[PDB]
Amino acid sequence: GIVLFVDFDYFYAQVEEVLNPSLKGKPVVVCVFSGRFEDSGAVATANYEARKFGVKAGIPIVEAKKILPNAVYLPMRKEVYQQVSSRIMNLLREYSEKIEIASIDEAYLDISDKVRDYREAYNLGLEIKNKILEKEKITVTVGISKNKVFAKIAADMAKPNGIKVIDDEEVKRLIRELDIADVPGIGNITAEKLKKLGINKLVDTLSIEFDKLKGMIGEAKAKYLISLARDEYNEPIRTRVRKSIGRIVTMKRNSRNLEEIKPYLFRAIEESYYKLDKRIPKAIHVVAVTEDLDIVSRGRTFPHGISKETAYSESVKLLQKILEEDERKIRRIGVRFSKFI
DNA sequence: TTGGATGGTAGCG
DNA sequence: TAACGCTACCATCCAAC
Ligand SMILES: Cc1cn([C@H]2C[C@H](O)[C@@H](COP(=O)(O)OP(=O)(O)OP(=O)(O)O)O2)c(=O)[nH]c1=O
Ligand SMILES: *Nc1ccc2c(c1)Cc1ccccc1-2
Ligand SMILES: [Ca+2]
Ligand SMILES: [Ca+2]
Ligand SMILES: [Ca+2]
Repeated sequence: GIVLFVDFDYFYAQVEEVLNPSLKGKPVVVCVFSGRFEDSGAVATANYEARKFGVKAGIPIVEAKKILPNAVYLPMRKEVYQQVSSRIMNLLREYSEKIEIASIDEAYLDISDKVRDYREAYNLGLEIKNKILEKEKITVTVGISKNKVFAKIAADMAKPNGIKVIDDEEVKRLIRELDIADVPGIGNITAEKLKKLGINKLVDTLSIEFDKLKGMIGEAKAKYLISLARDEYNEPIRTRVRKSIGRIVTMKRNSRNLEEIKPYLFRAIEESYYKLDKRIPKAIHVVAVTEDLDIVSRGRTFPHGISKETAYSESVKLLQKILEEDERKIRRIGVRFSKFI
């Protein structure tokens, strides 16, 4: 098994640098402005120059400006980045039929049948890198290993503009030495739970009672980690199929007034159905985020597809359920469609 | 006894 | 002050039997 993973470098900010080369080598921050007030919202990403000052994905814009006033702050232009991504993903298709688009800027290629060994794999990764740079002026990082997880870890190690093979011997080192927090799928919550069991490395999972690990992190995560630690993870590269399409918005003022919330809702519905394009959903979920940032959702599943017109009145009822079942005011309202025909 | 629907949690792009 | 889009999983719980 040989897996090649491509991960585009500081993607949104890098596109902005291609579009405006005067930006290169200076801090750039790409921002999701929420509408509420001036500079309200969060950072989507930033180039490496900006990151040296602590500006990264997810922090409040106002906060980024306290540590880095000097940078270029740009609004996130999602459609534009998606156009570049779509073009890159079509280039990568030329290297293997077995490809899994993981996100806007990640793809896994199964090249087990295209190359004989890691040496040939490395050469392919360089060809891929060079072709993307020539055709799109975009640098990417390539990770190569025996399965998807270690391929992704290899890319993390070589970021930005890198290429790294993690061979059989280094897989063994990583099982022994990689902080378990650095394994894909392990965030703060799981990592903290792991520390309480004395688990700091993948290898620590081998010598714990399976039922004890399961009771702390659940069956799926327990099985995942043990499989990796046993050097047995071998999940196939497969075509991802979109399962849900949804849209969420921050309202100008927090509200409990149905007639005030409704236009925001209807807007999210129109935006979702537009993206759905020929796909027909059998389920609808409305989500509200209250003043104190709690999340509430109400949904309904039908035995048949939901027309755009039906989605309107169905979403209203779901919002009314939330408003009857939660007395707090609402700050954000969203809708999502799923269970496609 | 069991299995889709339900709403929530965790991770992450 | 704290975006927003998506997958996977988890507990729980009610109607089929
Ligand atoms: C992590 C993250 C990414 N994104 C978007 C912007 C990123 O450019 C894009 C890809 O995410 P990443 O691959 O996580 O980040 P990146 O490409 O900007 O930086 P890196 O060099 O470290 O790989 O997804 C968000 O909108 N919100 C987020 O919280
Ligand atoms: N980004 C994003 C957009 C819409 C929705 C979420 C995330 C979660 C959720 C839950 C229910 C309805 C809509 C959404
Ligand atoms: Ca990236
Ligand atoms: Ca990525
Ligand atoms: Ca982590």
